Amino acid sequence: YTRVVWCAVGPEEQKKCQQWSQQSGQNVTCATASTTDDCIVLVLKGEADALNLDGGYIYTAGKCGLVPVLAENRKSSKHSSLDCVLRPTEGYLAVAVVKKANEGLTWNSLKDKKSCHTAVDRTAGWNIPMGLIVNQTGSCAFDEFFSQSCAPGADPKSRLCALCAGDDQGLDKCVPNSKEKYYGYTGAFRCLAEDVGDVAFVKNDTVWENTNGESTADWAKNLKREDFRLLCLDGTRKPVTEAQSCHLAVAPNHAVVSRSDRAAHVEQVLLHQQALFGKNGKNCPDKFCLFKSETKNLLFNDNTECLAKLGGRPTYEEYLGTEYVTAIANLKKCSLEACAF
Ligand SMILES: *[C@@H]1O[C@H](CO)[C@@H](O[C@@H]2O[C@H](CO)[C@@H](O[C@@H]3O[C@H](CO)[C@@H](O[C@@H]4O[C@H](CO)[C@@H](O)[C@H](O)[C@@H]4O)[C@H](O)[C@@H]3O)[C@H](O)[C@H]2NC(C)=O)[C@H](O)[C@H]1NC(C)=O
Ligand SMILES: *[C@@H]1O[C@H](CO)[C@@H](O[C@H]2O[C@H](CO)[C@@H](O[C@@H]3O[C@H](CO)[C@@H](O)[C@H](O)[C@@H]3O)[C@H](O)[C@H]2NC(C)=O)[C@H](O)[C@H]1NC(C)=O
Ligand SMILES: *[C@@H]1O[C@H](CO)[C@@H](O[C@@H]2O[C@H](CO)[C@@H](O)[C@H](O)[C@H]2NC(C)=O)[C@H](O)[C@H]1NC(C)=O
Ligand SMILES: O[C@@H]1[C@H](O)[C@H](O)CO[C@H]1O
Ligand SMILES: O[C@@H]1[C@H](O)[C@H](O)CO[C@H]1O
Ligand SMILES: [Fe+3]
Ligand SMILES: [Zn+2]
Ligand SMILES: [Zn+2]
Repeated sequence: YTRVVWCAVGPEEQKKCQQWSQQSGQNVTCATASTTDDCIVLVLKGEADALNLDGGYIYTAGKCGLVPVLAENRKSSKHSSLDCVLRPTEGYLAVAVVKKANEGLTWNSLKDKKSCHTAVDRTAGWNIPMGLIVNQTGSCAFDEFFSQSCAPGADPKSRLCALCAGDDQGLDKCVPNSKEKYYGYTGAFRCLAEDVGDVAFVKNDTVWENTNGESTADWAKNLKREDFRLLCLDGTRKPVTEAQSCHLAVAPNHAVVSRSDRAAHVEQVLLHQQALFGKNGKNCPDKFCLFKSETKNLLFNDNTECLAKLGGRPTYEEYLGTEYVTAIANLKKCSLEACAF
């Protein structure tokens, strides 16, 4: 069984994946697609074995029968004696960030503002905030809530893509992959940091990893945590140090999914690959680091300490949790059960 074919979303993840391939002795090989959904399709077809996914894509993947294999585990202090690989996942905090200088902007004053989403169908950048909004406004017209937005994956012509910038040559505007300047956690935050949008829907970690010198990237260099605030659901504004108490929801960690019949082997190969390229990987610093990508979260989030065993051999609905799964169906009622491909 020993060859695992990873699916890369976009050319940058492709470049990284090939490096990982070369270094793995072709134990890991690559397949590329322009979107996560397409990568879900190559795995369904058996042309790729796996990829790591945000919760919202796990939902889509799971309805098609794909199963969670290993979950991303970030740097947590609590539960410190257990190996990261066997450490329960704690989840991440989906937050709404704004510029402090943008005084008076609260959760209750978001209507008609400019927003930045990681990508349509993602947990923190879309399902959480939009499900909240739809719920709160009683309307399915979330395409009309923000005056303008950058929501990779939405219709390029629509105002949900208006603030997206595309790539270096302005091409691929709004594609849900790293080619789009404002794609993902980093891109949605850069979208806010450059005042292209008024609010960014990312996770707690995003704000920290890109402020106070934590990045070096041109646009982030000069960012200071105090210039940002989190919008709490109670209409309040708190510093980005108050995430445990000012968030939209806690999200299930991004996780690797593969076809049910390939899971066991994808799991085995993966644990052996992070032992080599993970946070303490034998060859990480020197040769290759699976969880680093110049701050671009390619294939995995950069703050991933390791990929952990799941426990309860959970279904995708159990891994996402009932609370989260209800939100996504209730939100998708605006677009009853079956694989979207
Ligand atoms: C948007 O608005 C909709 C409509 O209100 C939201 O949908 C509702 O979401 C909640 C999910 O938290 C859900 O309530 C649960 O109902 C379950 C049973 O019907 C309860 O299950 C029990 O939980 C116990 C432990 O907590 C456990 O002991 C027991 O075995 C069982 O698991 C559960 O506790 C909650 O009460 C509503 O059912 C759901 N409404 C429906 C059916 O549409 C949606 O989440 C809202 N928000 C977002 C973010 O989009
Ligand atoms: C919001 O996201 C932040 C980035 O992921 C994260 O920030 C920091 O918090 C954790 C601890 O809570 C630190 O983790 C480690 O803790 C050890 C043991 O005490 C420290 O010695 C060490 O510094 C280590 O990093 C992170 O360092 C730190 N992140 C950075 C780079 O600033 C928050 O935990 C997170 N959660 C919130 C605030 O809700
Ligand atoms: C690719 O996978 C192969 C097969 O799993 C690896 O080779 C094994 O490495 C183990 C040590 O963990 C040795 O006992 C043997 O040499 C191999 N057989 C086993 C037990 O699988 C190898 O580590 C990987 N190659 C590269 C370049 O990473
Ligand atoms: O099921 C769990 C819970 O939903 C938690 O909030 C995060 O991680 C998921 O795997
Ligand atoms: O890509 C599609 C669309 O975004 C849809 O709205 C939900 O199912 C996904 O697979
Ligand atoms: Fe996510
Ligand atoms: Zn909470
Ligand atoms: Zn179960």
